[PDB]
Amino acid sequence: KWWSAVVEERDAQSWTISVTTPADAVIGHYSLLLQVSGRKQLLLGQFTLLFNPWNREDAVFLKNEAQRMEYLLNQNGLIYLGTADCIQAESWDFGQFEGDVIDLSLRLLSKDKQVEKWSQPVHVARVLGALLHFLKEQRVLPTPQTQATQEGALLNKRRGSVPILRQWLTGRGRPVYDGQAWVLAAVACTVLRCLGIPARVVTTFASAQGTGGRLLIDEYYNEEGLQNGEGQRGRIWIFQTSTECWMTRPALPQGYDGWQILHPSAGSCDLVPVRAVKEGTLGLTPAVSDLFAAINASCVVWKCCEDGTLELTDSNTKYVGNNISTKGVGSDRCEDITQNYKYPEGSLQEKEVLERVEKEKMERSPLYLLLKAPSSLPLRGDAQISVTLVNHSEQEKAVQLAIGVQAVHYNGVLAAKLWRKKLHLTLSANLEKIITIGLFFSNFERNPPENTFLRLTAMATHSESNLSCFAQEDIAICRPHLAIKMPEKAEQYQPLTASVSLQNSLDAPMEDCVISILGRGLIHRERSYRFRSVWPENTMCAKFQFTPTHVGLQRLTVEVDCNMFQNLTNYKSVTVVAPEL
Amino acid sequence: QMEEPAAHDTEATATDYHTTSHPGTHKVYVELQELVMDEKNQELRWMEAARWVQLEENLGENGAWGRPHLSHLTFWSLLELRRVFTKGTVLLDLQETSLAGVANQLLDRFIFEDQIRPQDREELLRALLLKHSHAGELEALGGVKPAVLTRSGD
Repeated sequence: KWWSAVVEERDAQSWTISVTTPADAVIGHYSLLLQVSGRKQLLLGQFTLLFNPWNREDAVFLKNEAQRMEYLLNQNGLIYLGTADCIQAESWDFGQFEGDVIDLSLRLLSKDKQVEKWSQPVHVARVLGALLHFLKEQRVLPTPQTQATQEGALLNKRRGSVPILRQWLTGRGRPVYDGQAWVLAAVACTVLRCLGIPARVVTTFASAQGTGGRLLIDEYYNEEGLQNGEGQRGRIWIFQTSTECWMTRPALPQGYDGWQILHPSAGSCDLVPVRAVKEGTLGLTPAVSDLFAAINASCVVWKCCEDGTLELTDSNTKYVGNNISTKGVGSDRCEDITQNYKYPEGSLQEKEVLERVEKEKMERSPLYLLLKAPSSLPLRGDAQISVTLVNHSEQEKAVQLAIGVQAVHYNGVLAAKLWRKKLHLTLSANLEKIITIGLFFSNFERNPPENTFLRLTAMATHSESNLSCFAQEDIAICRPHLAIKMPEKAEQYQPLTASVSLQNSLDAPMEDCVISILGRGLIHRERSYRFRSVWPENTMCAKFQFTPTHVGLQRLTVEVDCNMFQNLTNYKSVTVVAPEL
Repeated sequence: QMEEPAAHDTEATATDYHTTSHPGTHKVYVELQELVMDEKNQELRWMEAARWVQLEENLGENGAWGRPHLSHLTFWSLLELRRVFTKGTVLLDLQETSLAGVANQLLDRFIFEDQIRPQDREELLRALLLKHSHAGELEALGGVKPAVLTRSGD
């Protein structure tokens, strides 16, 4: 159970020793020395010690084998983006087994000075989270204010997580801008997998970030239905990424071993068990309240006016923190684990939890409308929306409808104003009325930015009364489908051909169409090619030939850039076996 | 009809592949091999012809190494070497451990940069996969002569 060494085989000139290591040792670079009775010590070599989930006596020990394969030895991951209605998967290359990633991680960890505590994963996770948050705060530049479509293709393209770590540690590469500030979770997962602690990146959709610990979000809208001013302390984000690590807590009471969410605070970070978030134990860690506020919170809308007084309005309830999903184990399908964070709606347990939390925290419309909107918008296209109004009164009434469409970033930051419309309606004898109108991409005041989502707000003001009804939705813009066709199985050291197809669904011809291909174990770094102009009617088709060299389950990623759109990516998997003897 | 794309060279994402490891210092041992044909049975094979351990040593026809001397070269070597090195192909920090993968990657890279025609890949791949002989088997091989490849393989 401790350091030991027994000779297994003896020769005339050589010995075979079998060294054993204790299940609780400090990790890092080691050196082996031998001492003779008379002579001085001599150095034999160097080696490195790491955690392993394969040892029953280790704090990090995974019972399942496929889970070990997915969460520790895998290098190809998926990151889920978009709205809660449409989910887009993006292929990420964690690259935890690169040449210099382990050395950089150990050198960064060596700035802790609490060496004795390097035998427990909690301390390592805490220091790594804090240092990575500090590095992200220091090294992330704000997005350029100027308009430059020519160089926009180089600001938002990602080649993985190792270049980002290298540029953050050394400052001798391409910096990362404010458009992609959610990569911190991916970098943390890469580092944790490199050190030997299983981890995975999850994404929460419709998350109320900002305010710490409160259960209220204050939002203000203009008379036209737009947002006066800019920014807020606590706003509703489109999505938020976070890291989860599988490990066991010895210092905590019984019943909290397993998956832990890493939550940095704007520094010192920490990690909290998922069950603590689900049940609601707010008195166990200072960050429990902040994360609990992020999963079930309520928003209030105030109606600004030319006078300036904030006015409450009747708004349709919007759901916050729903359909949280991550990558499935052993396959390429998404799995939603929102049942591990909140209780199902309309249950006794959830209402009991809510009333308990409220008790703990206390110590310290004659007409209505509803909106039907499409889940997606074709690029350079159009979509129809419907708003229906039903009134309940003896007499007729006139109402004023204002509708606005404007772009917004992924963190709730306003981007641009695109469309506005105001009109008058008159209802009589309590008859419902539906208004269906089309929205075109040619009607926007300007060109929407690269990574934005459209926000549509509709507000109806009653004539004689003062209270008004409000509703709002978010829609994402979809890009043309990119098809990849290739056989699933291949033999080592043999040519393989893949076909790439694209269809022009836009209204303008394609220019400067450039595609890049890459993949680990199949191709070198990357290969790029140019195409000819493609008309709005015709399609684009190409084929490539290469040769696999390493065996196992690989995948290749293709990416398309042009003048109309940039960074259109797709991936395709393959299984390659050893050659026939 | 099915048309093929055109290649391109770009340096937008080169910086993403810059390692930070210290290569360290190592001495070098250079060995030169060429295609030869042996009169016993008519097949091409790779044979060693020189070594550069400390000073250049050459191998004779009988099968014994000659006398060490300094490394002397010629003018035309420098000219043609510079001319072919100006438009050369580099594959730095390649992650391979077998000859077949290296040969495939080099052939594919040559195809990418229009170094060779698509129909020249098979013959070159076949030629690079012949046996690499050594000094001991020379007496067992009965002598060798220089050879040149052919499209037909003969």
